[PDB]
Amino acid sequence: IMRVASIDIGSYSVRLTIAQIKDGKLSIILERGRITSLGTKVKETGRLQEDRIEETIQVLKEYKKLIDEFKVERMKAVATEAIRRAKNAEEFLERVKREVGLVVEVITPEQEGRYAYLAVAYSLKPEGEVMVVDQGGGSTEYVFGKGYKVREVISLPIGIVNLTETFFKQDPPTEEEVKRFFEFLEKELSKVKKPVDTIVGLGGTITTLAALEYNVYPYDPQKVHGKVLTYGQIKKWFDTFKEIPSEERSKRFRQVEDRRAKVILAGIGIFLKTLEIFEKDCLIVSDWGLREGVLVSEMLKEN
Ligand SMILES: [Cl-]
Repeated sequence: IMRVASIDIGSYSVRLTIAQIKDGKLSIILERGRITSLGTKVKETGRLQEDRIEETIQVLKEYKKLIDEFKVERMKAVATEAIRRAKNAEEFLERVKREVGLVVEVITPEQEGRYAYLAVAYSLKPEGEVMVVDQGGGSTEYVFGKGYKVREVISLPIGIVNLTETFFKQDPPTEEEVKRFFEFLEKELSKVKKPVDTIVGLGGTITTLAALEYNVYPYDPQKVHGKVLTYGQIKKWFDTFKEIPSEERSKRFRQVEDRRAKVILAGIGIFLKTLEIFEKDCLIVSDWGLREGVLVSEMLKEN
């Protein structure tokens, strides 16, 4: 009985995941999430804020204690490329190494994509030529592969927060805004088109869609992981949300968190346009992604 852990340092939250390797199988035994907003003012000041840094470090010390407590044999900590936008990123990483004892790697979208594909290969085993569509954190990675072998990763920086602020100046958006919205996705997605047999979608938007479609509430990974969503099902939710204000979306559908109520429409559009462009009628939904993939990679180095 061995254990592995991963720590994901994002612009919004710091997340810990510990899994156990029992009977030659990976299972999550502990999780923790903490909002520290490390990306605050990085845009206007170009620097990580001292208060955000201090809190993040304190949460990391906490997670390290949990990791040592559970006596984890292998651990890996990663941070989003976004931190690269701060001139004091390296000082922050260095502080984390000395004070917490964690060597954080700022991974590229390509690395992120690989870890996410890894989690899918292990937890779903998609058939034939696979394409993983991971939306979240300000971008959407399109990863191609066969079995555990990743072929290529193509990352597009089309964050839903960015797209919503860019195209939907109104709440809900006007038909023209929506129209301009899709025109952009078509232009960008058409350039990534390739032949694939199985599409797997990852991220908050897609797991929320599955929860909506299959009436899952509260959220339960077991009832969402592996669920199938057709273009029609996804289109139905897109049409339901585009007709009402974000506030109503979260009020009428408990699966939609208020914080996501507004930007989710843009997220749904990404998957919609993706299926259309790649000429596929459906996709499989995965609850596992980056954070779990790091676990799979660490587990593979262990056996
Ligand atoms: Cl995003």
